[PDB]
Amino acid sequence: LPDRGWFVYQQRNEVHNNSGIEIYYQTDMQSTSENMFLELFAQIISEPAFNTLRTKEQLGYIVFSGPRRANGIQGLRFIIQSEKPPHYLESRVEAFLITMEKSIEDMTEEAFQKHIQALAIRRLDKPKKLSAESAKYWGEIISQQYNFDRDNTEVAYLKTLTKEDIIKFYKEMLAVDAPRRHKVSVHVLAREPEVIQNMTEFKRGLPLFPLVKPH
Amino acid sequence: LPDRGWFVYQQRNEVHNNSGIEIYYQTDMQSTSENMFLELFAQIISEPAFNTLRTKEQLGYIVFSGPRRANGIQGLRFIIQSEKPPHYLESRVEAFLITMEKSIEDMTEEAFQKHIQALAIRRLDKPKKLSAESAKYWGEIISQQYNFDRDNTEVAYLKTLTKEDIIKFYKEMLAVDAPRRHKVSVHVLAREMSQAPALPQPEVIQNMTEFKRGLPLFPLVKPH
Repeated sequence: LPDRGWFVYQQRNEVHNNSGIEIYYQTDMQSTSENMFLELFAQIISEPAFNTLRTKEQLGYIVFSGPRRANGIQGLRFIIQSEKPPHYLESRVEAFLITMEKSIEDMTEEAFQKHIQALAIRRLDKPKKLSAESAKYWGEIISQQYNFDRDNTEVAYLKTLTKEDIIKFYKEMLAVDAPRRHKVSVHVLAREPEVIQNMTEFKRGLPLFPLVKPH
Repeated sequence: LPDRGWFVYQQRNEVHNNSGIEIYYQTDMQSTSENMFLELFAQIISEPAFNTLRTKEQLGYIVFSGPRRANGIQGLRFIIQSEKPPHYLESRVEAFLITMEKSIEDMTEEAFQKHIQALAIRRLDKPKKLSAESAKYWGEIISQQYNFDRDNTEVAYLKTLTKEDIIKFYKEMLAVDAPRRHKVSVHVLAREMSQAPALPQPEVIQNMTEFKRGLPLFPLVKPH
């Protein structure tokens, strides 16, 4: 993406009166920094989104957020179906972003520490079946990476993160004025920036990511 | 490319005792500025290379430079095949580069104006064969460009050009101190194969796929 653009288009439903939308972020390759960045940011925006948006704000039942690991590239995705105007919903997306903006400054030591312990046991948990760990390993094999001890490596990295790091994560990468903005939304309208008319013209002028040196 | 990197590798010719080399520059896409940049820079390096390298240094007979219009991306290439050590040969290539570097500041206004008029009449010509203009047009069609009046457009740009324009084109993109350096050389070995700075170390290219494994790809052109 051209590092700053926010592109979008629309799709009209036939059967359901509910509207869908999904917002996507090209972050970076799976480096050890970016894994921590995205996982910890996703989990720290996971539970207050559940507390506010779905529970407190009662927007709708189909509300999803989270990671996207594909082509050796990390990603961040949000899946919300409700019956709304899509730009109305965007406004409440940006409202949750401002909610996180205040939640930056509202982090105590305890929220930080319990959160990274949460993330830790979230990542570090022994298997209970060969098919589980085999599916994880096969999930490496499809990315051809083989970094078998990425878990302890990234967790050892996890302690090197700070609160102030996530301010450094927010400003250039995450804010609305962001120079590193890789933001794209997709409208899936109900049954009844620039637009994205031609996916050929989409593919007509964009660069391609490098790939990962496999470990 | 990674915007500052220079890689090279070698290939050994079994039969011939001569060595080859080719040096390549990814400038940009074909914007209207870059066409005239590369044409003017190509024109200014023809005659001093003709004067010193083949004639005076007597390197060889194969000494070529020039454009690369490919994948909707313009490019600059240098084709020299002579029987020399290739890094020695690199040293005299860079010597010619420094020679041109001084020859930038040695341009008068008159040389500038007569030189761009020469390039203008070199570029501007009505065709002399129906097949000639058809090959050019077909060369657009295979590139899907269709910019039928790029000639008068480029001439209108050509009249808007300074010396300092090509200085600023030189310093960041073409000079040795360049954050926009897209330089790559290729060695073709032989059968049994006045100031030079410290060049950076390149790396050999054992697997060109694994070479391209971490290199990004260009966009394509919005067609005119």
